Amino acid sequence: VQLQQWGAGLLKPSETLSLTCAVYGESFSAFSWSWIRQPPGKGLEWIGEIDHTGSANYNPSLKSRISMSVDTSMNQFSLELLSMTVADTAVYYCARGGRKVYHAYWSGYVNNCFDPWGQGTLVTVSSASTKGPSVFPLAPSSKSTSGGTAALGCLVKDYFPEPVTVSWNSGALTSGVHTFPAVLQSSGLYSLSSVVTVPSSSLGTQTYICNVNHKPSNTKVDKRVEPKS
Amino acid sequence: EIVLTQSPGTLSLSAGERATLSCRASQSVSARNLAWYQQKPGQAPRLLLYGVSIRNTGVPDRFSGSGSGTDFTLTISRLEPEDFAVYYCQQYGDSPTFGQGTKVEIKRTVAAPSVFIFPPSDEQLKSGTASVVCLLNNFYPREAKVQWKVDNALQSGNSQESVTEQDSKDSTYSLSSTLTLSKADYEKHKVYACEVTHQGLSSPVTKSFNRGE
Repeated sequence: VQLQQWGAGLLKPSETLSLTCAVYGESFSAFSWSWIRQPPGKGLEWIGEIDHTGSANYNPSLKSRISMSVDTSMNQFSLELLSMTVADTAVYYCARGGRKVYHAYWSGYVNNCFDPWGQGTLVTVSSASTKGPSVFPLAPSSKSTSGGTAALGCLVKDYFPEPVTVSWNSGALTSGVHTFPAVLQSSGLYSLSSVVTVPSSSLGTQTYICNVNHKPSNTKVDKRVEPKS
Repeated sequence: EIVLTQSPGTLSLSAGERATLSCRASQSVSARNLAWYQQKPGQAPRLLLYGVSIRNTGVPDRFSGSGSGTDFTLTISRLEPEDFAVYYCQQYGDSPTFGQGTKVEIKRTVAAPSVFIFPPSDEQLKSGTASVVCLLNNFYPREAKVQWKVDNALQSGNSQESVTEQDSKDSTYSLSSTLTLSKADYEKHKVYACEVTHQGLSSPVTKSFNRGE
């Protein structure tokens, strides 16, 4: 069971937020589907849920701001959040909830515990416009070394907004990789760096390419990293 | 309506120790409608336990859940470095609510950073900006100091640093510092040095390069 979600990501203040989640798992009918948000460095907050029937329950605090919809033909469900504020900047998650049960004398949600989850969608509320990153190589010294290990990386500079996804050799090497949290520059544009430590011998023999993806600007960059020589 | 309070806020334990996580509810939780989640950095929460004590599929046996009514408890028998994460309790007796979370951190022996310094690329120099990056790799604990010296001159206010979370394998941190210069100023000086001070180092370690060498 797999959950994919796509969304605007960047929003001016007071605009509505619209996110859509696609369920490829099958068993779309079986369970309710929930939206849950997490502002950066804070706790999880349950927004609401819905059934292919389209019956839905919302968080009482966020009431009159929440709409949820279902597209049974495409196996999708969506979230609508009115009048966005910087307060609402968070990561919004797709999640499979509990079943919606209909009984003779009672109708309710049962076992409303969330599993599995989506990768999430970071929503930024700002008036600033989007901007694609520049990808620069962090070249290895090519020095004799007295140590087996060598370090190489990518510098992803000047982009907005968050986030950026960095991979190495299309996920072939994951060991010893470190992608640092982005830093907010004075310019107001985000920057980050991703590095990997490898055996020094492999520098000449093995090709190293980082794969930078910036979804909001739809920029996909592959940069070859080789010793300066 | 139902409020969940988690204690402690922060938990710092060595590997192999047993961890006790508490969850307190404003109202009784009906039946056994309680769930625990494990959230690792850069990742979506994963269901650990539901029904107070039922292990989710793929979950190690060291994780256990107990309690009822007002008091619930999650217990990790034998801690692992991969078990470093944030843990949330959730009730689904009523409309779903979460605890504020309890962060579990790993304690280990002191480790000294491996230091690398990276020159700005020729590609970037066309932009009219130079970024010099200093990498501090796999050191514990966190307190670390990075000095930028450009041609023997200490740099302040033109650098920023970024620290990773505790590593899944070895519980260590990694740090990156970026020194930002204009193309003009960068071409003026020869020696760019990165000086690292850390507990694991008996004496400060300095990595440097000569521009255009």
